[PDB]
Amino acid sequence: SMSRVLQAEELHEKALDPFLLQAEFFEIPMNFVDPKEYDIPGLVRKNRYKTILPNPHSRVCLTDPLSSYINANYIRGYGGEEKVYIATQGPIVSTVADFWRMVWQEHTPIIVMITNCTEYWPEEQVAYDGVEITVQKVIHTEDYRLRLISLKSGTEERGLKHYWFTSWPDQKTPDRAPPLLHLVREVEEAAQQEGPHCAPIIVHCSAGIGRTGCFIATSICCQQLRQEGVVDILKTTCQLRQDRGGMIQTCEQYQFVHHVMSLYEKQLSH
Ligand SMILES: *CC(=O)c1ccc(OCC(=O)O)cc1
Ligand SMILES: *CC(=O)c1ccc(OCC(=O)O)cc1
Repeated sequence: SMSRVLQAEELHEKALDPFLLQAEFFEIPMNFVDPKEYDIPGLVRKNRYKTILPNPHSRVCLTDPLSSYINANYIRGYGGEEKVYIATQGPIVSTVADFWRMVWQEHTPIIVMITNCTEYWPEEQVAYDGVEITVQKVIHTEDYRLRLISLKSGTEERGLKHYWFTSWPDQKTPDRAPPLLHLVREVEEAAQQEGPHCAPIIVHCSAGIGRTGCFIATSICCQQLRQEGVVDILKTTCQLRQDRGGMIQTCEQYQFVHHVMSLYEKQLSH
């Protein structure tokens, strides 16, 4: 268990010191899973990447070893709260139906898709394994497109909000931080609007670890900064790695979370 509690001054300077950031980052274990933990035949058709697999203790199981598998993990939130997010790979043609089965099974109210990563949402309507997916409205904003979706399976109807973030930067410099911070804030407000014990929020792009981990880590540290007046990005990254191997994949991503939190701290202090 690693930790470096940052007050405001050290946060601003830490985000701008790439040598210390890479020294710190590359001491965090990736906690990847041994591929021989999943010896099911035909399971490789359900993974985008051979070596990015779900840690077994936190794996989401659907309800046949193959039929119940999805490359997805429950992720703890701020203060260790269980099941605040699900981190998952972007669906492939072979798993689009499993993905929607997961959304239904978990009562997921919000999906966050992080692009600058797949194609699984319908033009108007589509159905998968008993659940009907209807896009009622599309809201275009500067930083994301929000789709208000209805899920129908039998007599039950549910709402769902799908956030498609389009401003993921190639160069992770501080000028590119505001859109991500805005997405984080809009999603956490939507989640509060669901009321007590919000069901898990699904986050993905391609492998479900890099951009995904940046988004979740920022979300966690925003609550930390508001409640405690500090941020601990190292401890947060360590908690995320225990839940799913590889969360926050690159040092550039690690620095980007520091840039976002440095921005948010300035905003809060005015
Ligand atoms: C700090 C960190 O990234 C970390 C600490 C401990 C750990 O092992 C937990 C396990 O599931 O065995 C993984 C990652
Ligand atoms: C965290 C890390 O390893 C890193 C961050 C930024 C950086 O500069 C980019 C460049 O190409 O100069 C190098 C390494």
